Amino acid sequence: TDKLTSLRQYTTVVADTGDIAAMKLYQPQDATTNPSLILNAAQIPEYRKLIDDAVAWAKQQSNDRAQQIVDATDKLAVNIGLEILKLVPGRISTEVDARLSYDTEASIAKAKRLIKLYNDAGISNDRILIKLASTWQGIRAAEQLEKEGINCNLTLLFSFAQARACAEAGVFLISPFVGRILDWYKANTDKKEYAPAEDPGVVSVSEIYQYYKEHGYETVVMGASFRNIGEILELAGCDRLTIAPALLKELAESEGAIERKLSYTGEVKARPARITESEFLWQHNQDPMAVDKLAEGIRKFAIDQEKLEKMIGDLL
Repeated sequence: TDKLTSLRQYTTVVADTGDIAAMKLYQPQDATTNPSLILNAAQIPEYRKLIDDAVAWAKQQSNDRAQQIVDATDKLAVNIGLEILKLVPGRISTEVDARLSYDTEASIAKAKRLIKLYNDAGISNDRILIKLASTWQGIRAAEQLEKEGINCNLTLLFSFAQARACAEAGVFLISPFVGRILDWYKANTDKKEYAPAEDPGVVSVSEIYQYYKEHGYETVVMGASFRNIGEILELAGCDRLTIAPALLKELAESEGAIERKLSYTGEVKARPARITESEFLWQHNQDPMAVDKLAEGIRKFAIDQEKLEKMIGDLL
């Protein structure tokens, strides 16, 4: 068979895009979006109706333009998620405003608002994952949300400290990045080419996976952000992997079966004491790449959020 089909034997395939066409072509179990993907999706002509529906709905909720822009922007993200849920049997990941990444309370409120919108459309919590940046504040928010029946997807995960903090908070799933880790090493280091097995991002995710399984953590490990299929294959065996359509297509067009790379066959070990904020901050900042990438990812997502609001604003 083809690589994609072979991959499904060991790993749950997830589509990383807000474009419904990809859902139809690859039949992923879940789908993930983020502020950038939503902004891109909004440019798709067929999605126009979704935007119009968002705006119309907003104006019916209040006569305050400020509120309308926010309502419209959230409704749009949810609307896109609604379309996707019609094509996937699993969950859709919708990200909270990244501008709230360092505010636990604002993040919890925003997460609940999105959940409210989904529920308003008849969708239950088991079909949604609220996505938040893995800052200490986002993790603290997630821990609270999970307790309230809201499952979260902790993204922009770069350092081991972030990985550990997430596992200890009992979050439903984490999206440790692979590609962006490689990017940082390509830009801030001598080595520009890496074999799959030595890819910093692959190593990162593999160590996270082993740590999670070794300690019996139930948190789903979903590798995200890919630069080539080599990284994907090297991670065959990971719980789930959310892949962009371009790479999904590459896997489907490549013949050949693949072997499982990630496994933990030992017995579960005792979990250590929980890491505190001070230790988390110390350890996270010991990692130059993680320091840069986490902050940068949040900035970019925030900008895309504003660009979306700009667009919506011109339609009110």
